[PDB]
Amino acid sequence: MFVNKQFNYKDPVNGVDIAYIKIPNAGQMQPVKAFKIHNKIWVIPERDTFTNPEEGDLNPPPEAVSYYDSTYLSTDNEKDNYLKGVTKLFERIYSTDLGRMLLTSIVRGIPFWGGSTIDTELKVIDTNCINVIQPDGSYRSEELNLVIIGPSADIIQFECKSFGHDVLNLTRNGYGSTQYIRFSPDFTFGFEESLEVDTNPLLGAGKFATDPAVTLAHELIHAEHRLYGIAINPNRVFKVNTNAYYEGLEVSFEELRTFGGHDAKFIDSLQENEFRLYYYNKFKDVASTLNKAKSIIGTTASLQYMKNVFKEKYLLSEDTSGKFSVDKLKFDKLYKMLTEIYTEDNFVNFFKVINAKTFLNFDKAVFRINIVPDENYTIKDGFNLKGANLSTNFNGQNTEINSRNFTRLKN
Ligand SMILES: [Zn+2]
Repeated sequence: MFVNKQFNYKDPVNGVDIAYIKIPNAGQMQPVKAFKIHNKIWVIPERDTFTNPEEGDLNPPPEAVSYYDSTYLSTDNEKDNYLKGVTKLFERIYSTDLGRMLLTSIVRGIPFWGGSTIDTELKVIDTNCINVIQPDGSYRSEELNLVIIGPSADIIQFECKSFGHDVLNLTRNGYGSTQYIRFSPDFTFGFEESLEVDTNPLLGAGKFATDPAVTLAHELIHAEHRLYGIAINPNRVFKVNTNAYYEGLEVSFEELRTFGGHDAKFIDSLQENEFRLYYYNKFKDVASTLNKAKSIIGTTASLQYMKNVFKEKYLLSEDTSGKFSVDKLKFDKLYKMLTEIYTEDNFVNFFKVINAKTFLNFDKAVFRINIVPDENYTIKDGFNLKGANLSTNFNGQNTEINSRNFTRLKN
């Protein structure tokens, strides 16, 4: 039971799990009503005009596969439906053995306390917190790992972003940072079934719809990489040979890794090893820092407690002297888990749903949906409901047969 509380958008703020909050480096934004659905995880049912200054408007630009609608997610009823949809997709993910593991890793992935210039001092990094406004008007600083928020101007432009430090590369130095996922459970993408020799022939018809749970899981996978600070520099790309009418189509390693399956292998053995050794060295640096720590600032939590928190996050070894170190095989297990086990491909297999076979199989259309009603979608079966006739040949994802659950919007 990932979310052990029924949340309704209109419930009164209580300063604990329902509250008006303020995001870091947000200039001066007005507070926004947010909900804490699980330890370290909040949801803001608002269009994202806070994380980025240059994107503080929901106005359509000169366009370029995108979708715009400045009125989307503007009403309380919409925010309530949004909140319910996100919550439901989390339960769907959490209900699988793979999803339970990923979310556990995410919750244990507290961004590192590496904000001090004094090496014998442990200190938090402010951008890894939110200010929770209380009933009396005061604000409480609270640390969090994950925030799910609505999309910015481009409604279907989902992504995992974070604030970053002046000098440190939090998502790539092993530290990690609070992750903000722009996402919407109100839309999903359509993809065409690649007719292959050995693929089920009884497949309903034309377009199939992506299970929004796979989409969220995909983003949660990026978030896990970023929380453990082992994300691959977005600069590292593979030049995919698409056409002969193209002397080039870049796809980043971070993406190929996240999608997993056959595409992940485009990251050769030399590069894999390179990344693994690099982060292993980075975890060792975290160990040293913890060892040289004698005091903790922003006091409340004890020093040994915070050290334990990170000993647990990085699966560090501790001897009788109380000194931490990185165990090669524990590191390998953790690293493998975060990069090879948690993948969109493995989720598609656990969920047993149809999905694009590779990024190469680019989606075609954008559909409007509503997974909240059980008559439409359930935690256990997605769109492919049991008693229904939709539980056969993925009829539930067939946007022709299950025409009532999908409303074409673009392309
Ligand atoms: Zn991605």
